[PDB]
Amino acid sequence: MEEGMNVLHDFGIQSTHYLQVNYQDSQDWFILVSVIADLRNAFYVLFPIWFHLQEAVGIKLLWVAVIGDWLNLVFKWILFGQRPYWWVLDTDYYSNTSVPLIKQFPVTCETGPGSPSGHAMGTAGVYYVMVTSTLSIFQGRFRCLNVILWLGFWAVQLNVCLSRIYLAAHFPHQVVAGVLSGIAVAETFSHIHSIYNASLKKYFLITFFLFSFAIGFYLLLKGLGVDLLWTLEKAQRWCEQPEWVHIDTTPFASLLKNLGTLFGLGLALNSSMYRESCKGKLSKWLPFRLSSIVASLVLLHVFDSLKPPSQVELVFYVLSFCKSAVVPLASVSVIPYCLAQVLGQ
Repeated sequence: MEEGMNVLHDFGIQSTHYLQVNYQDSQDWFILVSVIADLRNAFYVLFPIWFHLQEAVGIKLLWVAVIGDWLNLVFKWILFGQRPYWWVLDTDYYSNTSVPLIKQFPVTCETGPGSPSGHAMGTAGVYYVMVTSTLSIFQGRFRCLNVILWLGFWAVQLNVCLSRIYLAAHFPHQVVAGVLSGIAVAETFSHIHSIYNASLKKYFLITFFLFSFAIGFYLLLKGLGVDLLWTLEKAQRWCEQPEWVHIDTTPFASLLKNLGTLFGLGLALNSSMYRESCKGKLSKWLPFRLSSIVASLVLLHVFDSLKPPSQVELVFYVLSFCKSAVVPLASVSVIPYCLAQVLGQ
């Protein structure tokens, strides 16, 4: 079945070449789109705003994002996808025909497999959840409101797809599958209502099960002989400048971040500092929510500038877990309690 893969890869290369030639003055816009589409923004900006606006959209958003990350990371090891910047120079399709010209940017050279496309998936899921929740409100000129929101959602998705294709980092089918998978995950979590009134026991057990399954699957794959670092050899000789390749010594960097965010949300929701400020409080009015949002955003942006050391794997893992768990605590329990006490005078 190599012929189908070769045809898809050739179509991806042709699309990348066409975009890189006919659209020369769109580098900055595509770089901005690719850098905004990081999920750090989803966990640092979109969650504090929505949690203090509806108290239920934030939970669904965080759950969808974490599960999308988990699924992306798990399927990355087994899907065995390739990226356009090293396929064009390491193939045999163009053996009797001219090789198409592909240009690499400092954002192009990447070290991981590119099959699940963990940029369009998270954006698709998060923005689908946000749009569906927004249209859930204002239910009772609604037809005019539906189409504008859906056009905006699809415009964002198309821009993300074009940005990933332009930088020669993905093929169209990978990004399309990522978008569809994100939509499917969001719709699946649309039908679960037992994730709201859950104690700390459920959160701890779910986090433990996810961590154990990921570690066991990785060890099982490594034991059987399945290659897992097959891409480090390719993103070392086909990159035009060696300075553009940043080797990774922490393969479990993002799984622990996701588990930390989940456990931090679980701890923050089940606390005395929460049901005394955000719930059952006399001084609950819209300026209080706005002040909490502003303070949370500013303090989280300030706090983001702390980088744990990477010299020791255990220390790095523990500090990453702690720093990822701090955000929900500060955004839910600590800051609103302080504003309730200070502003309650």
